[PDB]
Amino acid sequence: DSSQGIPQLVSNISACQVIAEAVRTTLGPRGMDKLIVDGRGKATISNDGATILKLLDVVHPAAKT
Amino acid sequence: AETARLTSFIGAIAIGDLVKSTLGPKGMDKILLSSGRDASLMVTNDGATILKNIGVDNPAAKVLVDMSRVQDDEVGDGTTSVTVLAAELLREAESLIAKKIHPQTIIAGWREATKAAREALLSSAVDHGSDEVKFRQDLMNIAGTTLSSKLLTHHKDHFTKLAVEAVLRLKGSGNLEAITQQILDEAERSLHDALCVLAQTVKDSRTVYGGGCSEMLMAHAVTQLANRTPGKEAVAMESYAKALRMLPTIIADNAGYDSADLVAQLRAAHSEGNTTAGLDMREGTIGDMAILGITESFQVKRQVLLSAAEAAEVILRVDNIIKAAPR
Amino acid sequence: AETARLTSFIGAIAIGDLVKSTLGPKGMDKILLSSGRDASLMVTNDGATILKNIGVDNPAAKVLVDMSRVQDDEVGDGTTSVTVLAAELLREAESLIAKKIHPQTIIAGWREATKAAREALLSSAVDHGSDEVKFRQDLMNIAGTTLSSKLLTHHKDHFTKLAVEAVLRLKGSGNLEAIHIIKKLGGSLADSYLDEGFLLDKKIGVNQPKRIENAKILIAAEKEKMKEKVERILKHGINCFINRQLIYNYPEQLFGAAGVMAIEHADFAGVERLALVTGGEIASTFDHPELVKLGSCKLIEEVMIGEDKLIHFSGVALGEACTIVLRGATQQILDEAERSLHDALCVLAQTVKDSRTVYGGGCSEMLMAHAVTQLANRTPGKEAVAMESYAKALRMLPTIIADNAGYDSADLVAQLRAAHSEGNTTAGLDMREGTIGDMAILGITESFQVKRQVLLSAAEAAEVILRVDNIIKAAPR
Amino acid sequence: RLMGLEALKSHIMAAKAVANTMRTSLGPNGLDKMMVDKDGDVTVTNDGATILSMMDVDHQIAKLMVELSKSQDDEIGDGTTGVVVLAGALLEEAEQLLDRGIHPIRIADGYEQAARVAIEHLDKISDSVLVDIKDTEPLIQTAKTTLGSKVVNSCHRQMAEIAVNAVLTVADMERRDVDFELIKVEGKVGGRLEDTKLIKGVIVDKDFSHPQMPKKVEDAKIAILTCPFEPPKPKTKHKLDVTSVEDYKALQKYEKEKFEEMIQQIKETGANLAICQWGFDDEANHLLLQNNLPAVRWVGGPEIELIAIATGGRIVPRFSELTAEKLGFAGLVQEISFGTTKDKMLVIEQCKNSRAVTIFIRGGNKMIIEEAKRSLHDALCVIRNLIRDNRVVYGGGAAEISCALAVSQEADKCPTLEQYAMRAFADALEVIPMALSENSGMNPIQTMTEVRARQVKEMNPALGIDCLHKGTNDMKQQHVIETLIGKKQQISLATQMVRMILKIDDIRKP
Amino acid sequence: KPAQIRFSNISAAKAVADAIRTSLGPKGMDKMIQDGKGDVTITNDGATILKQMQVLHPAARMLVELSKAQDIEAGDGTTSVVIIAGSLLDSCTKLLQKGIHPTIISESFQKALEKGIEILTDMSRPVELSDRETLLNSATTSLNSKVVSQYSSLLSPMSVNAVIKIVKKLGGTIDDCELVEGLVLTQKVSNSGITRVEKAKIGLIGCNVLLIDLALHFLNKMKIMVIKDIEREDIEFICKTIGTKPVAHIDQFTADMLGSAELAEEVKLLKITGCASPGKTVTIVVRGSNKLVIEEAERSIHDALCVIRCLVKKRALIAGGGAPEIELALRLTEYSRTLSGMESYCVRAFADAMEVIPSTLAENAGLNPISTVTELRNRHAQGEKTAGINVRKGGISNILEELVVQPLLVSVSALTLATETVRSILKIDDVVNTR
Amino acid sequence: YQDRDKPAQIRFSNISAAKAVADAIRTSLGPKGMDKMIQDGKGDVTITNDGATI
Repeated sequence: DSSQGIPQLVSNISACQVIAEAVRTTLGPRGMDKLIVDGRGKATISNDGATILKLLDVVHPAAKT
Repeated sequence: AETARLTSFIGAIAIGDLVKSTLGPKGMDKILLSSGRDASLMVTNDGATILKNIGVDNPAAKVLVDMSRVQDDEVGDGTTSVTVLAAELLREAESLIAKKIHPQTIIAGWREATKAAREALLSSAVDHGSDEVKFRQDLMNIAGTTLSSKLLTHHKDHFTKLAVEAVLRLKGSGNLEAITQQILDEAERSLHDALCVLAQTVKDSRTVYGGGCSEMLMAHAVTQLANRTPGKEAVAMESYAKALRMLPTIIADNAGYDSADLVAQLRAAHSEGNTTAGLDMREGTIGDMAILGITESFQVKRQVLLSAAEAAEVILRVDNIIKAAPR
Repeated sequence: AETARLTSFIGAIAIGDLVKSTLGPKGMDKILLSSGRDASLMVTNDGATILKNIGVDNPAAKVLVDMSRVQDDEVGDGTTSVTVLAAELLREAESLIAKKIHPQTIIAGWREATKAAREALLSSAVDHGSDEVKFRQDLMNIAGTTLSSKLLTHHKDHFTKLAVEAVLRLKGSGNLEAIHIIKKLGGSLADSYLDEGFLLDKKIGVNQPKRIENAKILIAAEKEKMKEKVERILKHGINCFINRQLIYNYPEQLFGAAGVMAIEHADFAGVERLALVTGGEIASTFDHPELVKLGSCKLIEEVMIGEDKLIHFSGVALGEACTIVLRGATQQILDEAERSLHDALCVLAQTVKDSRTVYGGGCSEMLMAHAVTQLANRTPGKEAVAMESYAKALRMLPTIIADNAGYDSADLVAQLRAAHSEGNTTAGLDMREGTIGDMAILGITESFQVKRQVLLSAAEAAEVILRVDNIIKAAPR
Repeated sequence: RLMGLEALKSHIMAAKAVANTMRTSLGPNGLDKMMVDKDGDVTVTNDGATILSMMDVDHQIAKLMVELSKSQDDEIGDGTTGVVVLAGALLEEAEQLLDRGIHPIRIADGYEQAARVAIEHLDKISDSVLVDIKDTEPLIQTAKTTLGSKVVNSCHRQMAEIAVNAVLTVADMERRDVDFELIKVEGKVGGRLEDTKLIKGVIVDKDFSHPQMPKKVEDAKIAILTCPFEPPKPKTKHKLDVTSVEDYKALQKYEKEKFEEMIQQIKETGANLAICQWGFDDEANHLLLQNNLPAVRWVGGPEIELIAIATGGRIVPRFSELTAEKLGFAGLVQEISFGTTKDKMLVIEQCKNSRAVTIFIRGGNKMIIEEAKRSLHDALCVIRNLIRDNRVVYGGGAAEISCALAVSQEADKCPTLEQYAMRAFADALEVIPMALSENSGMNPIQTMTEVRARQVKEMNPALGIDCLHKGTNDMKQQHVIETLIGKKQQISLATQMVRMILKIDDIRKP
Repeated sequence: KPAQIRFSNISAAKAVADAIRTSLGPKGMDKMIQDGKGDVTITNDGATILKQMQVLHPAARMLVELSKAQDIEAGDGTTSVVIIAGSLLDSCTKLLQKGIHPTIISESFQKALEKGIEILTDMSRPVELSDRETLLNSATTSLNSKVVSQYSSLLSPMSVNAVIKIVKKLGGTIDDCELVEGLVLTQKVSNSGITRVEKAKIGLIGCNVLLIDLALHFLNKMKIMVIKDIEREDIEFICKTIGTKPVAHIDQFTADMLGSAELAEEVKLLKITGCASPGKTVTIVVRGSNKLVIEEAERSIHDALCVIRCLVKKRALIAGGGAPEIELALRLTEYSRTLSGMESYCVRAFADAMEVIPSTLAENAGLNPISTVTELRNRHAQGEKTAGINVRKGGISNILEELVVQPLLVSVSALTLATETVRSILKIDDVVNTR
Repeated sequence: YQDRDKPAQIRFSNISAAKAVADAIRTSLGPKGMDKMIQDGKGDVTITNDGATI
C-alpha cells in the first residue's frame, strides 16, 4: 500500500474536500444542523464543527490532520 | 370451451370500456390515428363515429358492432347506450357462470325481465292527447337531449327550434330527404340525428322521463319481478337490473360527480313511489324531471332495451368459435 | 394502504372459506393433524373446534376467531354462522371498495341494516306463554338443530328427549348448575339414562350407607391429627359431609359411630352445584364450629349405573334439579357427547328466559334480507349500496348449506325470495327431502336470542376489520 | 451520500410515510390501525400517540417524529394525529419549493412567520366560557363532547362529572396549577363504564389480614410500617430453629411476649389501621379481634409511598419508633368487594377536599377500561387548558379554515422570499380538516371549500364541519369546542417539527 | 386503470415545454439540433425548434399545432403558449393525486379563463386606432426585439401607410421603400421590346399585357407585351387588384376576362399603377443588398402587420416582460378564496402556472428565479403593472418607462388557445390505433 | 364454468393417494395371488402373502 507523485497529492486534496463538505453548512449563527448516530442509536442534532469531527472519526490520515 | 368463452366476453368488454367515456352530456373525447396516414389524426366524442372506423378482428365483437349499427341507421341516436348495456350484462354474467349458472338459463331470465322492464316504460311514458303547446314544448326536451355532448353547446337551444319546427312543416312520414368545414360537418350530422328521433315522437307522442329516470324505473320493475319468478331465473334478473343501475352510474362518473350517491339515491326514490326523480347534470343533484323539463323518447329506450338485450343473447349463448383458414 | 386493505380481507376470507363447508346439517368433514405427531390425528366437522385449534399468523384474521370464542363460551351454538356471515360480508365489501366506496361509508349502512334485520327477527319471533305441551314441542326443534352435523346425528331422537325433559324438570331460571352430566362407559348412544334427584358421577368410601334420613349437607402423628379434624366436623351436628380431596379410612370410621355419610373427592362443580341444589354452602374453611349454613336432604339414595356407584339425592330445597346421564363405549365418545349436550342446554336455558322463537332452516335469514331491502326504499344514496351488500351476504347463508348438502343452491335459495316477499313468511329449506317447505308445518325452528346474537357479533366483528386500513408490524421479540 | 437537492427529498418522503399512514385516523370517523406487539399481543385503536408509540421504524428522519409526542401529549393530547398531518403536509408543499430553488432555512423561517399570523387569528375568534364567574355547567358538557369520538359514548356523561370534580378537588381554578401526579387512574375488570367511582384518596388491591376485622374505620389513624405487628421476620424466611420439645416450649413463650407486646403497642401509640408490608399469621390476627384494630397485608413496594402523600403518613421501619405524629389521616377507610371477586381493595376515603383523588374505573373488558384511561386523561388536558385560559375556539376544522385565510391575506404584505412559505403554510393547514371529511366517506374537497364561502360570504364567524354525521355545519350549535391553548400548540409544535428537519440535510452513521 | 393514459399525455407534453422554455424571450438560450441529413443548426426561434422535433406522441403533437395557432391569431409570443400549457399540466398532476376528476378541472378553468381576461382589462390602457403616432410607437417598440432592430424605425411606418404584398430583390438598401397602390411582380417582360405601355388591358391566361419561340415572335408583331413565368401566388392577388380572371382556353379569351390599367411598365420590377377597379390592395417595394437581408426584411414587415392586426381587434396595450402576469397570478388567488367546491383548488393551480413565465425570464436574464417574481407580487399589489422584468438591462424596472409594450390580443390569445388545449387533454381517457 | 375456488382438485389428490395403496396390494389377492417384497432400511428383506402385513 504505497503511492507517490502528482496523483497521490490529489487523493489528499480531494479527501480534505469531503471533510469540509461535511461541515460546510455549519459556519455562522444561522447554519444548518447535522445528525450523527452512534452504535447506541443516539442522534445528536447540532451545528458545532468540533462536535461533528469528534464523532465522524474518519480513518483516512489526511482527514485526521 | 374455456379458451373460446373468454374471447367473447373479454372481447366485448374491451369494446364496452372503449365507449364508456363518451356516455352522457359531459362525455370525454377520443383520439384516433390510422396506420400509414399520420395526417388522419383527429379528436371526437361521437360513438357512431368511434366504432365504425375502428377495425375489429375478434369475431365475437363484429356482431356487436353490426347489431348496434342498426341503432345508428334507424334511430340515429343512443348507439353508445346499446353497447354499454350489453357489456355491463356480459360482465356480471361472467360472474354468474362462475357460480355454476348456465348461459341458456340466463337468457330465459332476461326474456322474463324484458317483459317487466317494458311494462315500466309504458307506466312512465306520457302521451299527448291534447295540449300541443305542451307537446311542442316537450319536443325541445327531445331535441335538447339528442344534441348533448356535441360542439353545438353554444347554440344548443337555438338549434332545438330548428329541428322541432322542421318536421311540423313537412307533415309526412319519417323520410328526412324532403327537407371552417368541421363546424358544418358536425352541425349537419347532429341535424340528421335530431330529426330522425323527432319523427318517432310525432308518430308516437308517448315520452318517458330522462336524466336516468326511465333507466331506474325499468330496474325497479325487474327487481320486483325477482320475487315473482323461479329460483335460477331470479339471479339472472338481479344481474339484468344491476346493469340498468350502472347505466347512469357511468354518466355520473363521466360528469365528475359522485356516482355512488346521486345514482344510488334514485333507487330508494323510485322504490316507494316518486316515479319522477332524475339526475341533474347541470347542478349535480336530484330533482323532478317533470318540473325541470327533461324527457326522452319512449320508442328509442324500448329499442335500446331490446337491441342491447338481443345483442347480448347471441354472445352469451355462444361459447365456441370456429376459425377457418384465411383466404 | 393499497396492500394493507387486501391483506386484512383476504386474510379473513381464508378463515371463512375454511369452515364454510361445515355449515348445515349435511356439512363436510375436515381432517386435523399436527405436524410431527401421529396420535394427534383427528377428523371433525364442528366449526368451533376447527378454528380454536388451528393457528393464524395474520392479525386481521385473528380477531375473527377471537370473537367466535365469545359465541361458543356464552351461546355454544351458531359459532360457524358468526365467522361465516362475517366472511361473505367482507367478500362483498372488498368489491365495494373497487366501486369507489369508503370503508366508513359501509359501516353507516350496516348499522341501519342491522336494525331492519333485527326487527325482521322480532316480527317473526313467536312467543309461547301458554300451551306447555306445545312449548315442549318447541324445545325439541332447538335441541334437534343444535345436534345437527355432530357425532350424535344418528341418535338425535333419543338425546332430544333427555335434553327437553331436563328443561321441563327445571322449569325456572336458566342456571345449568342444577343439571349434572354423568360420563360413564358401556351402552350405546341410545343407552343414556336420566335422573331427577341430581345424580352424581362419583363413588365414595369402603362401606357407606345407601340410605339415610334427614341429612344435613355441609360441604368443604397421622392417627392423632386426623382424629382432631374429625372433632371439628362433629361439632356442626350433620349427617352428611363432602370434601374436595380424598378421605382416609381411619377418620372415615369415626363418622360411622354418629352416622355421618362421608363423601370424598369432590370436584369444582360437585361443590358449587350442590350449594344451590342441596341448599348448603361452600365453607372451604371449617375450623370455626357452627358458623356455616348447613344443607338439607331427605333421602340420599345410591343407584348403580354404568358399573360404578352413583349418589342420588332427594328432598332438597328447590328440587327442580336433574341429571342427564350420558353413556358411551369409550372416553372419545363421551367427550363428543358431553360438549353437544351442554351446548344444547345453553340455548335451551336461553329459551326458558325468552320463549320467543323464529323459523329456522333458512327462513328467518331470508326475511332479514327482505326487511333490509325494504329499508332501501327510505335511505340515502351511498347507504343503499351498503345495505345491498349486507342483504346478499344473508342470502348466501343457505346457499352454502344447499351446496354442503349437494342440492342446487341456485334454485332452492332463490325461490325463497319470491316466497317471503308476498306474504308466506314461513317457507324454509327442508334438508331431509331437499326441497322448500313451511317451517310451521314441518316443526323446525330455533331460538330468537341465538339468531340475534350471531347477527350482532357478525356485524360487530366485521365492524372492526373495516375500520382498519393500514397494518403495522413491530419487531418480534 | 445525500447532499444538496437530493438530501431532503429522501427525508421528506421518509416523514410523509408517517403522515400518509396516520392521516386517515383523524377525527371521530378515523380509521383504526392494527397493532402487532413484540410479544404477539394484538390491539386496535385510533389514538395518534399509540400509533407513534408502537411504530418501530429505523429511519432516523421519522424517529424524531416520536420525540414530538412526549411533549405534545402533556399539553394537547387529543390532537396528536393532526400535528403529524400538518407536519407531513408542510413538508409536502416544501418539496414543491425546494425544486424552485429556495434554501430550507428560508422555508423554516417563513413558516415561523406564518405560524404567528395564525396564532394571532386564534386569539381574535376565541370566545370566553367562565369569564369573571366560575361554573361547572358548561365545563362538564364540553367534556362530554371530548369523549364522543370514542367507544365510551354510551356512558360518557357519568365519566365526565367524575373527571371535572377530580380536578377541582386537588387543583384550584384560580391558582391555575393543576397537578396530574395527584390524580391516579385505577381499574379493575368487572362491571360497565357507568359503574365508575371516585375515591378521594388512594386505593390498593389488597385485603385485610383477617375477615373478622372491622370493615369501617372512622378514626383518622393510619399506621404505615414495613414490618407488621408480629414476631419479627426478615423479607425471605423466619426459620425458627427447633431441635426437640425443649426448644419448642421455650421459643413459644418468647414469641408470646412478642405477640402481647407489639399487638398492644398499637393502642399505646393510638393507631387504628395498620398498613403493613408483610402479612400476619393466624396467631397475630386472633389478638386483633380482641383489640378491634384492622390491618392490611402483603402491601406492595410502590403501594407504600402512594398512601403517604394522600393521607400524609410516614414510612416507619420498626415498631419501636412509632408515635402520634407518624400516623396517617383519613376520613373513612373501608373494604369494597365486587360480586364474587376476592380483590377486596383498600378503599381509603378522605371525606373532604384533599390534594389527592383516585378515579376507579369499572368495566366488563380490560381493553375498554384501558381505552377509558386515555379518553379521561385527554379530558384533563381540555380541563387544564380551560383553567389556564377560559377562552376557546371552535374546533372540528373551523379554526384552520379561518386561520388559512388570515394567513393567506397576510402573505401579500411581505415582499420577501418567505412569501411562498406563507402561501404554502396556508394550504398545508387546510389538509387537517380535509382529512376529517375524507375519513367521513364524503368528497373531501367539495366538503372543504364549501366552508370557505360560509366563513366569508355568509358570515364572519367560523363554522364547523359535518364530521359526526349531524344535521349540518356550524358545530357551535352542536357543542363541539376545542381549546385555545391546543390550537396554538398544534400549529406551534408542528412548525418546530419542520424546523428540526429542514435544518438537517445529511445523515451519517458508521 | 384509466390513469395510465392521462399520466402519459402530461409527461409527454411536459417534456416539450421543459426543453423549449430556455429559449424564452430575446435573451433566451439557443439550441443544438441535429438533422437527419447530418448537418446541424443554431437557432433560438421556437417555431423552427418544434417544427423539426418530429414528434410521435399525440399529446406532444397537439403542442406543435398549439404554436401554429398562435402564429395566425396574434403572431407574437409563440413560445409563451407552449410554456403555459406545459406548466398547467405540471400542476394538474398535483390535482389528480387528490382524487379530482379531469372534467371537474375543465369547467374550473372556464372560470379562471373568464376571470383571466378580466384582470387584463382593468390594467390595460385603451388607445386610439386612428392615431398613427400610437400605431408607430406600438409597432416600433416591439419591432426592436426582432432580428433587424436597427432598421426597425423605417420599416414600421411602411406598414402604417399601407394598412398587402411585399416585393423584394437584391441590390439597394433597406431604408428606401415605396407604397404602390396597384401591384408589382418580381418578373420581367422578356423577350418583348416595348417595355412601356399606356392604355393597358390585362387578362390572365385587345389584351396588351399578357400575364401567362414561334409564339414570342408572333406576339411581338401585334405589339403585345408578353410576360410569362408567373407562379400561382400572384394569381390570387392580381385578380382582386385590377379585376382580372383566368383564361384556360383560346376560345375562352374574350372581353369579359380582361382588365384595365392606366400604366403598366417596367421601371427590374413591373410597376403597374392605376388599378381603376373596385378593391382594397397595396404593394410595398423593398430593397436590400444581400439575400439574407431581404428575407429578414419581409419578416420585419410581416411581423409588424401582426401588431397592427392586434391593435385593430384589441384597441388596448399592456406592459411586457410578464408584468400583467403577476396581476393575473395574484388576483386569481383572491377570487378563489370566495369560491367553493373543487373550483377553488383549481383556480389556485391555474395561477401558479403563470408564475413560471417571469421566473423563466428571470432565469434567462441572469437574475434569481425566486427573488424576481417574489418582489413583483408586492410591487403589483401596492402598485400596478408598471414594474416588471427588464431583460435589456437585466433587472427590475418600470416597463412602461423602459419603452416595452405589447398588445392585449397577444396575451389573451396565448391563454385561450393554451387553456382550451389543456381541456382537450383532460377530456382524453385513452387512445387506440386504427387501420 | 369458471370455478376459481378448486376444492374438487383437493379430492382427486385424496383419491389418487388412496388409489395407490389399493393398486399396490391388488395383485396379492387370494391364495394364488402374487407375493410382495418388503425391504427394511437396515437391509432386512422378507417376502410374504399376508394382506395385513403389507
